[PDB]
Amino acid sequence: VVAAAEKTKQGVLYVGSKTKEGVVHGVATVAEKTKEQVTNVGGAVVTGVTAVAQKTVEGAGSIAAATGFVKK
Amino acid sequence: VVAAAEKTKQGVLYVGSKTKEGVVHGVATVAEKTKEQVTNVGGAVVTGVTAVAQKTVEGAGSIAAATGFVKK
Amino acid sequence: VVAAAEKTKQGVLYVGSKTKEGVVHGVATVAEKTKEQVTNVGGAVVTGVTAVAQKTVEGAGSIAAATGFVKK
Amino acid sequence: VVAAAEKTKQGVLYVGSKTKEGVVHGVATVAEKTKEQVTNVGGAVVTGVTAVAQKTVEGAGSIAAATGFVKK
Amino acid sequence: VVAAAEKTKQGVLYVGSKTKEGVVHGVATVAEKTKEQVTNVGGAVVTGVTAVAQKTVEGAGSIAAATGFVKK
Amino acid sequence: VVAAAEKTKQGVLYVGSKTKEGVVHGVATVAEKTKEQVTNVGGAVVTGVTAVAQKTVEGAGSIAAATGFVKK
Amino acid sequence: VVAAAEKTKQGVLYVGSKTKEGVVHGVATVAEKTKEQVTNVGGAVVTGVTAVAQKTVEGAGSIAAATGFVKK
Amino acid sequence: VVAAAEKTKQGVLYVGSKTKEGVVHGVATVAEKTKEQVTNVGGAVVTGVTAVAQKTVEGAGSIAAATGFVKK
Amino acid sequence: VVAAAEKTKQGVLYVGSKTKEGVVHGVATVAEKTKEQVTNVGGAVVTGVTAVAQKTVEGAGSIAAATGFVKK
Amino acid sequence: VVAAAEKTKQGVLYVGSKTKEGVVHGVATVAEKTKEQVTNVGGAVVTGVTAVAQKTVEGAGSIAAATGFVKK
Amino acid sequence: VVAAAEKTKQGVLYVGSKTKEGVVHGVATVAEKTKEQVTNVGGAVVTGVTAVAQKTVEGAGSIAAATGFVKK
Amino acid sequence: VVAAAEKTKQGVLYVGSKTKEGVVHGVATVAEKTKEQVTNVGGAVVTGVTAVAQKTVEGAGSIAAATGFVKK
Repeated sequence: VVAAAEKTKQGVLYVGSKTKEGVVHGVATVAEKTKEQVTNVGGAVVTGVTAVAQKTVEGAGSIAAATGFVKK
Repeated sequence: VVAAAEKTKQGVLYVGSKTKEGVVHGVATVAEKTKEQVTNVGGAVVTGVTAVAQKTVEGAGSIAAATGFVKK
Repeated sequence: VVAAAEKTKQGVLYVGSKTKEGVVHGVATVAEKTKEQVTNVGGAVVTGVTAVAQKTVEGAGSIAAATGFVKK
Repeated sequence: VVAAAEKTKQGVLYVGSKTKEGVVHGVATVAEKTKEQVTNVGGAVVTGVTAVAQKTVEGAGSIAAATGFVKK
Repeated sequence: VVAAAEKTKQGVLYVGSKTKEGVVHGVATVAEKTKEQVTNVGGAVVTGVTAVAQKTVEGAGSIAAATGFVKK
Repeated sequence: VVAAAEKTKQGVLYVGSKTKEGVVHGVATVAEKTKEQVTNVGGAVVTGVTAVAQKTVEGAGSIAAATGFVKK
Repeated sequence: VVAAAEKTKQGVLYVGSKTKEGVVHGVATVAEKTKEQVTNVGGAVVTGVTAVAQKTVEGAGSIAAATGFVKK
Repeated sequence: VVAAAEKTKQGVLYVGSKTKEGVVHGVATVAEKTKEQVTNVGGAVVTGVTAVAQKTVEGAGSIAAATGFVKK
Repeated sequence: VVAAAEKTKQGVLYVGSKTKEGVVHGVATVAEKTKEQVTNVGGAVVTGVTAVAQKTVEGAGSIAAATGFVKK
Repeated sequence: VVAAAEKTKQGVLYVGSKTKEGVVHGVATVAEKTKEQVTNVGGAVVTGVTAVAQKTVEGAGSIAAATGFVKK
Repeated sequence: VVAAAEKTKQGVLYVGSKTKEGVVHGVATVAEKTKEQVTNVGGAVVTGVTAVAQKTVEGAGSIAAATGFVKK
Repeated sequence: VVAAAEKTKQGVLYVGSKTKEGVVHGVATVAEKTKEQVTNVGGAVVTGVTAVAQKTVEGAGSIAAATGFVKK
């Protein structure tokens, strides 16, 4: 999971949301009468009503992420 | 999972949303009377009503992600 | 999970949200009559109503994250 | 989980939220009649109504985070 | 969990929130009739109504965090 | 959990919140009829109604934090 | 408009209404750029969402009503 | 408008209403740029959300009402 | 407008209302740029959310009402 | 407007109201830029949220009311 | 406006109201830039949140009321 | 306006109100830039939050009221 970025040197953005009665669920794990319930999160979870990302990563960025799960 | 980016050197964007009674579900794991319920997330989960990404990655960016699952 | 960023040298952004009766859930782990319930979070969880990220990572940034789970 | 950033040298941002009756839940672990309930958080959890991040990481930043879980 | 940052040398930001009857919950661990209930937090938990971060990390910053959990 | 920062050398920010009847909960551990209830916090927990961080980390900063939990 | 009633001597009732977003208008007189706008009411106007009349006029009742309008 | 009533001598009632967002208007007289706007009421106007009349007029009752309007 | 009543001699009632966001208007006279605006009320106006009348007029009652309007 | 009543001789009532955000207007006379605005009330105006009348007029009652308006 | 009553000889009542944010207006006369604004009241105006009248007029009662208005 | 009453001879009542943020207005006369503003009251005006009248007029009562207005 190696990540790299490099940069060498030598506009109206509008988002509009009009809502009412808005219900949002992200990662949901609903269960009844179980034995093992594991919720492993290691990435990027974004929840909301107006999830807006504007003009991100102007220069160099690295989001190197690694997750794992071992069961024996 | 090797990732790299390099950059060397030598407009109105409009999103409009009008809603009412909006229900959004992302990753859902619904169950009854189980034994093992595992939800492993290691990537990128975006939930919402207006999920807007504008003019992202202007320069160099790396989203190198790796996930795994071992069951024995 | 190695991450790196490098940068060498030698616009109105509008988000508007109008809501009422807004219910948002992020990571949810609902259960009844279980034995083991583990919620491991090691990434990035963003919850809200207006989750806005504008003009992030102007220079160099690294979000190298690693998660794990061992069960024996 | 090694992370690094380097930088060498030689605009109105508006977010507006109008709400009423807003209920937000982040990480939730609801259960009844269990034996072991563990909630391990080691990343970044942001909850609210207006979760806004503007012009972050102007220079060099590192958010290297590592989490673990051992069960035997 | 090694993190580093380096920097060498040789705009109105508006957030407005209008609310009423706002209930926010961050990390929640609700249970009944259990045996072991552990809530380990070692990252960064931000809760509120207006969670705003503006122009953070102008220079060099490191948020290297590590968490663990051993059960035998 | 090693962290470091280095820096070598040789704008109106407005947040406004108007609320009424606002209830905020941070880390919550509610239980009934248990045996062991442990709440270990070793990171950074911010609770409030207007949690605002403006222009933080102008120079060099390190928030290296480590947490642990051993159960035998 | 003569009215009379006479009376000489010698059971579950259920109404249930389940609604949401209900708009009711009774007598409406909407106009623009007029000269004379008269609304004469002399009878019986009942407005609502659940207008229920149960087991009315057990004995003797008289609702003798008279209205008039003269224009010269 | 003569009215009379006479009486000589010698059960569960349930109304249930469940609503939300209910707007009720009775007698309305809306106008713009007029000269004479008269609203004469002389009868019986009942407005509400649950306008319920149960077991009215057990004995003798008289609601003799008269209205008038003269314009010259 | 003569009214009379005479009487000579010789049960659970349930109303239940569950509401939220309820707006009720009775007699309304809205105008702009007029000359004469008269609102004459001489009958019976009942406004509310739960306008309930139960078991009224057990004996003898008279609601003889008269209204008038002269314009010359 | 003559009224009379005569009487000669020789049960759980439940009203329940559950509300929130309730706005009630009775007789309203709203105007702009007028010359004569007269509001004559001579009957019976009942305003509220729970306008309840239970078991009224057990014996003899008279509500003889008269109103008038002369304009020359 | 003659009224009379005569009477010759020879039960749980429950009202319950649960509210919050309740605004009630009775007789309202709102105007701007007028010449004559007269509000004549001579009947019976009842305003409130819980306007309850229980078991009124057990014997003999007379509410004979007369109003007038002369304009020349 | 003659009124008379005569009477010759030869039960739990519960009202409960639970409120918060309650605003009540009775007779209101609001104006701007007028010449003559007269408010004549000669009947019966009852304002409050819990306006309760229980078991009134056990014997003989007379509420004979007369009002007038002369304008020349």
